[PDB]
Amino acid sequence: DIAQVQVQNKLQLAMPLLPQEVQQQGVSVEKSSSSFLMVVGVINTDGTMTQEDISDYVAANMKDAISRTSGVGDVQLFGSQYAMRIWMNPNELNKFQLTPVDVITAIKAQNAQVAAGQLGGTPPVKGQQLNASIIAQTRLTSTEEFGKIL
Amino acid sequence: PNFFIDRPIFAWVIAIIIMLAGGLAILKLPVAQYPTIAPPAVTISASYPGADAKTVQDTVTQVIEQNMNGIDNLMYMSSNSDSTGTVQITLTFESGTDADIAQVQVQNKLQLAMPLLPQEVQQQGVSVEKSSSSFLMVVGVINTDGTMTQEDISDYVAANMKDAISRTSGVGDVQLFGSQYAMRIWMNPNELNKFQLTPVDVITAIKAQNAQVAAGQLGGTPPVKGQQLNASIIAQTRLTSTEEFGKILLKVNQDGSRVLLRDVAKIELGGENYDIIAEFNGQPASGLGIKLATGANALDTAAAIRAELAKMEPFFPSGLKIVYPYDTTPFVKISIHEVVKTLVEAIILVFLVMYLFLQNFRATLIPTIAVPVVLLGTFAVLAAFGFSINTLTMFGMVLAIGLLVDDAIVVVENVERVMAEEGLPPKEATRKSMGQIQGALVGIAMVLSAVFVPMAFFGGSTGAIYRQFSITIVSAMALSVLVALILTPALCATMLKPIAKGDHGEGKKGFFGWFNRMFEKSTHHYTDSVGGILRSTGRYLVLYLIIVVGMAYLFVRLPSSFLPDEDQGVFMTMVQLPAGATQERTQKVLNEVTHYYLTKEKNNVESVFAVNGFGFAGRGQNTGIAFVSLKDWADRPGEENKVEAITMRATRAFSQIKDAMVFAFNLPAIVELGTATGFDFELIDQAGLGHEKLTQARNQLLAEAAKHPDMLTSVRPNGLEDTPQFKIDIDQEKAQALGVSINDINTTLGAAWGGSYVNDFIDRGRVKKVYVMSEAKYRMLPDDIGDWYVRAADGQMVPFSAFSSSRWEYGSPRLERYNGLPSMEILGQAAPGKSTGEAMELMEQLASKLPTGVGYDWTGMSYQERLSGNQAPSLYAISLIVVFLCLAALYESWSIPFSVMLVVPLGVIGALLAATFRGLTNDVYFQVGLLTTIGLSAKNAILIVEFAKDLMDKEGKGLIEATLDAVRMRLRPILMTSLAFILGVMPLVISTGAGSGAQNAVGTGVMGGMVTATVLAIFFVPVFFVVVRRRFSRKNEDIEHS
Amino acid sequence: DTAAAIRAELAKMEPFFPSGLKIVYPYDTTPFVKISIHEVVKTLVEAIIL
Amino acid sequence: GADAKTVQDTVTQVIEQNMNGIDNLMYMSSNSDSTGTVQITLTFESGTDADIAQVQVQNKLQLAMPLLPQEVQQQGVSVEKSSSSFLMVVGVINTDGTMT
Amino acid sequence: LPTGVGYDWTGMSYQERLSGNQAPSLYAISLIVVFLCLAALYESWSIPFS
Ligand SMILES: CCCCCCCCCCCCO[C@@H]1O[C@H](CO)[C@@H](O[C@H]2O[C@H](CO)[C@@H](O)[C@H](O)[C@H]2O)[C@H](O)[C@H]1O
Repeated sequence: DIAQVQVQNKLQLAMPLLPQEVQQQGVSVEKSSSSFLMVVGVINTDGTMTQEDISDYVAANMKDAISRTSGVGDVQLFGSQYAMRIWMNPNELNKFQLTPVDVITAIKAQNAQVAAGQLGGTPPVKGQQLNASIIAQTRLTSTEEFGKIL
Repeated sequence: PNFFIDRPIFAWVIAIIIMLAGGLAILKLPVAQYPTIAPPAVTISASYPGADAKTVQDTVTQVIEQNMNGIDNLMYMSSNSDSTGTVQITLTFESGTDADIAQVQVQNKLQLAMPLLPQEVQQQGVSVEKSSSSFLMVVGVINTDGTMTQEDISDYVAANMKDAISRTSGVGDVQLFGSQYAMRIWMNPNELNKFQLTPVDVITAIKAQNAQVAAGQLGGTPPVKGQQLNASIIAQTRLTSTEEFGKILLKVNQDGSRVLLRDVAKIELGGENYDIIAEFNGQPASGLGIKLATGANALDTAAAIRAELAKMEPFFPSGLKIVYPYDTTPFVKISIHEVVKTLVEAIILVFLVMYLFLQNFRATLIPTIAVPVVLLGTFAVLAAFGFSINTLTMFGMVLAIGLLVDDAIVVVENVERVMAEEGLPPKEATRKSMGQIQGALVGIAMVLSAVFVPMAFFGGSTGAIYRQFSITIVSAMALSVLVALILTPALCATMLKPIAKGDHGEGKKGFFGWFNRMFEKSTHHYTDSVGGILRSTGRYLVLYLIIVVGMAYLFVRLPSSFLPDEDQGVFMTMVQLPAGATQERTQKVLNEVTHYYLTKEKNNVESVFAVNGFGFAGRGQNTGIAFVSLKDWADRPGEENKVEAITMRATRAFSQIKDAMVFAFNLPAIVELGTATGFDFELIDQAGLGHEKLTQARNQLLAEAAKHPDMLTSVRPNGLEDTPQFKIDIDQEKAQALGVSINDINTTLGAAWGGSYVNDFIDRGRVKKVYVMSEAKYRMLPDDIGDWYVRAADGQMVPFSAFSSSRWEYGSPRLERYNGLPSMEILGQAAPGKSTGEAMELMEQLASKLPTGVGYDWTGMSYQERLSGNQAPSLYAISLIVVFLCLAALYESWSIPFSVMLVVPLGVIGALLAATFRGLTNDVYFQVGLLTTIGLSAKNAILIVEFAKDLMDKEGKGLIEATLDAVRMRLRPILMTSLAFILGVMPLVISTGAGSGAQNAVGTGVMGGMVTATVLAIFFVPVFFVVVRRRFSRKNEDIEHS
Repeated sequence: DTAAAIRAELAKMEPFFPSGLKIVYPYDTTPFVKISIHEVVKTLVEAIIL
Repeated sequence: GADAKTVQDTVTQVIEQNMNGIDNLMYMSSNSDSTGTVQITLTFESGTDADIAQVQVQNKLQLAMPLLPQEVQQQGVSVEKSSSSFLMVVGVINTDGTMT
Repeated sequence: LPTGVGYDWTGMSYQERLSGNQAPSLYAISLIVVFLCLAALYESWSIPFS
């Protein structure tokens, strides 16, 4: 544990001089083994769901607890969690005279959470009688809302 | 053992050595109210100004809960996502985990999670802390002459006191209650619109004109050959005045007219945040929370703190007084004082019993020396094992007196008895007697710890609580026995006066003890009578079974606690208003409370500390809480002037005649613990569900626990209910159309209604924050949304009503999580005369009946309790098996032990009787009470049966004769012990004043137990030894032999 | 210990799996150590009988 | 580039404020630079656990964090186990075509 | 020096100050250890004083 601490307190002086891509994709520092103590499997017998559906159930319902189980160093995913996958057409893009870059900025823009504030906020004016939250732009939820992105 | 009887000085040296190590451990030992008891919890706290419950949950919370993997000995994880924009994630760890290593591991996993966070959060600071909730003291700061506002005060605390007190020795942690100064910039939407400017431009203005810039150096390295000058370049300097912030330029107009900040908005030194307002007896007040350093002496920390405060008093601003609303300290002062009172008095009573029974002063000086010595030693044994002088270990010792006391008496009496019996010189009488009780003392040491040790190995917070007692008491006992085989035998053999053969002092003297005949006759009455019973034992076996069935019934029909509640000079009452209320509406209630306590409790209440914005159920304008301090107990006489009755009448007062919920209450002595007959159930969203489904589950379960009043009571949700929240749907198209950048809409919306952290300025030498936010009057009512305009791309202003639609909805003000997943916390307690466990199992039954995607779980108080209770029967199996094996050793029978183990119920029936008539509760102190009582009665029967076995085997005397004799020769000391004891415990059983809950809890059970135990043992032990022995061997027989 | 505890967590989650989602155990270093040492205890008691 | 009197009451004293409840601290001394560096030294009771001490210090300091500057925040503040005496100084020179 | 200007020693002379401060306590304890020891082996209370 102290070794882990000593390594990571140099990792932390290295961090700001790293790419933002690496930095937000996440850096991990761990005391692990070298080989697998064990490999847990999940299958679907009745073929009802595809591989990715599954990889998603595993990553979205289990892997966070199994990685919090005391004494477990690293977990490795055979599969992957879900993502919003946006698969660009180079032609259909060139058609409308647009770049990937525009997609990037767009999605950053129409999809976010916003610090909004409060009616009857603190510090209010005398006798105010209502206190309630302002809910502004909210993160997206369906695939469609992503299709409808302007 | 003999060795010392021929060497009094060597023993004197061992005594001096134990006394000095104890003296040393006494001088430099930690004192705290309680030991570390609760599992270690580390909390990550973060704030996101203006955000809503779902914002902070889905932008910060879940990102942290996912990046918290692989941290060692994780027990459980819970979080709060406050719609007041704060998130708190508490990781409670396995008991005995390194507090410091756990915390470090957490803070460096969060530190890698940091970049995946929002920049507002990343710059507001994420914090990591060790979670006790036991501040040694809570010091208040106020102003009398109304001279300064609460924020003014808060700042004074931060800027003039907090640091010296954190230098005050013995003070480990200081925590601030209030809000530091900030640069508050309050925009006028109208004067903003006039000049065709947005908050956005304000933000950029302030970021740009206020900063420090990398400047450089003259004659820099590498200079040019022959260079002549070296000095620093000082550049653009951060602003300092409110004025200089006024002068910052926002736009130059067409006519050369200037737009200064001064123009569009008010600028003032003001609070960093205005949620929480604190009032100390109606006056403006702010304050500090002091935590006791790890290992520090509590009472000295407090003394130093008050000394530091007085050391600052000549330098205070006008009317700035320090007040002390919360101090655990005088209670520990009085508790410690009272336990010492007990120990010295117990010595006095043992001296007085020993005189009014042996009326020979130099005898009565022996146990007078012994105990003082043994205690001093146990303090050194503790210090050796890293413990402290605290409530648990001190009442551990008050209990131990009896095992120490008896042990000395047993010895000296046996010397006295031999000299007056056979006529030996002092010393040779000693070897007869020590030679007699030696194995008995070694046996008692092994059986007494055979019952006192296994209870130490209890796991959890319960287990730790026991470990304090078990260790204190066992060591006290082992040292008493070593002292009884080295020192007291040495002190007998040397200073004890020789008694003429066949003395017994019957009369001989006129003035001091015509008693001895009186006694003598009677101890014959008694032995005559015991023989009498030894004829017809059967009927006596019957009586015994009656005692046992009655005993078990007493045990079942007695209620368990964890600890007893205490008037602590202090209690508090809590305030909860209807959702959405105003800071000022809550405030009204709290002003009313403050006055109630300052009126209809004029005589009891010293101070009322009302806090608006923080209560128990949550943070918000909506909730307030009032910490109430009481006049010292010296001035509060009756039973009505005590917390029970006080909180009774406060709640009785605030229930009928109120529009909101106001309960008044007292805190448990262990300030973070199991509501005894209570529990903490977690309702868990497990499938890809939504908050609605979970809440429906929760109500559904509330209905089904509403269905079991015979099992369940007052089962309640521990969250905040969904409130009406205001939704602003932005149409992206309309706004892109008119030419307004979506950011501009969002962030001016932001800086308007939420506020924004902009920059930092250096105030009076201390770097502080700069907040840009609305003025009040333009952001209160929904319609005010309208005063706000967005400058479009081209150069035009746009109403929010051009691109925003609005409505009301429901949402949650508090979003809870358990172990990474959405949860809902449910509290509860058991039916009246039912068990906690039954209610918990019925809870699992009700919850198993809940809809799919909804599972269930246990946390906290019912974690520690549900896992650490399958242990008691196992540890008591160890205790009986081990004790029987010990006594089996001491004698030489597999069966003779049963005679002495059969004594246990004789003491128990005494306590269970002693309690039920006192209406007390089978708690820890009563349990430690039972073991202590069992400890003496086993001591006594082990001695009787010892002498019995000894007369039978090494003098060939007959069964009925040897038992009779044994019971005869130890009638006297049994009675001596029990007399002294019953007299020493008597005060604890009839006490009020400080802590008397604990005192009565120890005292009662034991006193009653002692009474029945001796006044039953001196008849039942003989029957045991006899009836047991009459299922043995052959011939011998009833014996007359060589 | 780590493994027995992990089996506990999965067991905790099992009722809430999607329809047809079974767990399978393709690889575990654990049962070999358990049965391997168990043979050695078998032997000590056997040898006492011998 | 900041000046000494700045770094002392913006970074230094802001850091010294959190070194309360640090176990076995003998004395604390510090320096505040116009070359923009600041260094605060905690010397402990003899036999206090070095690694454990580092743990506690960096865990009071990381709470002092919300009160420091972002240039400070981006070039890094480090917490380290410090001697004060060089065990040895290895020298390097070049004999022939003397590189610089 | 004027009011408000105090002093301290650190490092070499802190530690030196501690050697100082400790010598007397060291002599009381070490001397008392021998007195209590000789009083032990040579059972007399008197052999120590001599
Ligand atoms: C300090 C603690 C002591 C306080 C004690 C409080 C008083 C209560 C204790 C008394 C109990 C024993 O009481 C005792 O019972 C037996 C009867 O079985 C009597 O014995 C008598 O009755 C039976 C007949 O059935 C005969 O076999 C026997 O010859 C005869 O002596 C004793 O004479 C009597 O004294």
